Amino acid sequence: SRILAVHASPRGERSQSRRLAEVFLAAYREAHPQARVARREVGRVPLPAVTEAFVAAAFHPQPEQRSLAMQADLALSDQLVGELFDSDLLVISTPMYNFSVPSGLKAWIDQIVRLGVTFDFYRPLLRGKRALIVTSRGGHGFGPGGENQAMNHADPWLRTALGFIGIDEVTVVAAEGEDSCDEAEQRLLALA
Amino acid sequence: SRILAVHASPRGERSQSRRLAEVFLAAYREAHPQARVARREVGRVPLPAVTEAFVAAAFHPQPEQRSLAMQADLALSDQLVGELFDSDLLVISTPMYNFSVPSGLKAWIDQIVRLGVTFDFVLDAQYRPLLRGKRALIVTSRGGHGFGPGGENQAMNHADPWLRTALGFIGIDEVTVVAAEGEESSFEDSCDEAEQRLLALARSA
Ligand SMILES: Cc1cc2nc3c(=O)[nH]c(=O)nc-3n(C[C@H](O)[C@H](O)[C@H](O)COP(=O)(O)O)c2cc1C
Ligand SMILES: Cc1cc2nc3c(=O)[nH]c(=O)nc-3n(C[C@H](O)[C@H](O)[C@H](O)COP(=O)(O)O)c2cc1C
Ligand SMILES: COC1=C(OC)C(=O)C(CC=C(C)C)=C(C)C1=O
Repeated sequence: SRILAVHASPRGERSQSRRLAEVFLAAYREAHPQARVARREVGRVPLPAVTEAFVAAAFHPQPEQRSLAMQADLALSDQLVGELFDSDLLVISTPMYNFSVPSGLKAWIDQIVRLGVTFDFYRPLLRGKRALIVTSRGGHGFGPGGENQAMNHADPWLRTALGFIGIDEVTVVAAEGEDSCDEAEQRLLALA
Repeated sequence: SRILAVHASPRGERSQSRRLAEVFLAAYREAHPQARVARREVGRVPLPAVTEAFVAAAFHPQPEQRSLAMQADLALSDQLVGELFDSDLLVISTPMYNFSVPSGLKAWIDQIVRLGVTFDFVLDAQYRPLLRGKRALIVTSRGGHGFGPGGENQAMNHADPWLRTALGFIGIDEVTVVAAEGEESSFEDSCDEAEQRLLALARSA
């Protein structure tokens, strides 16, 4: 199983979402020694936002006739999509930032949801892929049945976006109160 | 009554959310010649993302003791927050990108939600908003249909509903949403309706 790990926290050593994700990846590597891991940093690296140029090229009515300039505008997107195609398991580590994800992760999603590549018209085009979302939160009760579940626009939105392109087998492991981390940690070891 | 307009679409003349928002601002201008209008571009301008240095600065236990480097890391945030404090009405124009907002608008939000400035907390964490007496108008454009209340795809909409939650957290709980749908394809009717709604809001604000 080939893995694509997308880290969304701008923090490095201090990132809990990053740490917990690495705990899973390490535990998984031991259980599957032949596994490959590709890491795509979107937290500590400023992934470019969608531009009007991107929109013109991505939604170009006839893709084959794109100019070299248009292809250049889509070069990063193609690289990012390719990493996704080449993977079997998608691991996303992300904090909750203002009831959603950090802007860098939104930028990544906006690059890999591509007409005619990951979706068409609406139907998904990705198949046989699973996702694991490892998230960290300062507050409490954003999970299923929580007092503040309706305010959660982070992982539940990722489900929607990922589901739209065909990734419908998604698991979310969440730590709150920043004991919950230990539960998350142990949970992740079992999954690996 | 002072207005802050935040445009989130990367498109210019062809941005429908920008166009509709400008219809409101112009109509408002006609009814209030003395009113001040400030524009903050987050769509055609790449707003910096929250970094680790920003987190270290914004959550510093003794904010008075921040080094000049730390203050530099917060200089943009301080400017963005200030524009908001100076405003009575906030106008956000935004597309729906992949069931949420463009990353640039998310970045703007992440800059203006600030500990001890736009929100605070005490330990008993019990959060408190610090903005008062302000209102917001969200003008949005969508390619598909049914993302509004009662719509078939309502549960998929993580854009304007999410903006409501984030804005409410810092104290802006009076929020109006004007949406146009079917841009991908009727749309002329949706736009005309949104226009009439905005012209009415402008005349009465
Ligand atoms: C800019 C910013 C926004 C945040 N917004 C929320 C939030 O909306 N809800 C919440 O529960 N925690 C919020 N937090 C707290 C973080 O989610 C929490 O500290 C988390 O552990 C960070 O994960 P990390 O260690 O991987 O960086 C926020 C933190 C920052 C820096
Ligand atoms: C990257 C991208 C993602 C989009 N995602 C959605 C979507 O999830 N749902 C939808 O109804 N329309 C979606 N659209 C269509 C836009 O919402 C629509 O074209 C809108 O009018 C753009 O706003 P603007 O005219 O202000 O630029 C998307 C468009 C782009 C370019
Ligand atoms: C920095 O910004 C924010 C936090 O920082 C720690 C939070 O914990 C939270 C969590 C709030 C709840 C209701 C527990 C929010 C919402 C937030 O915006």
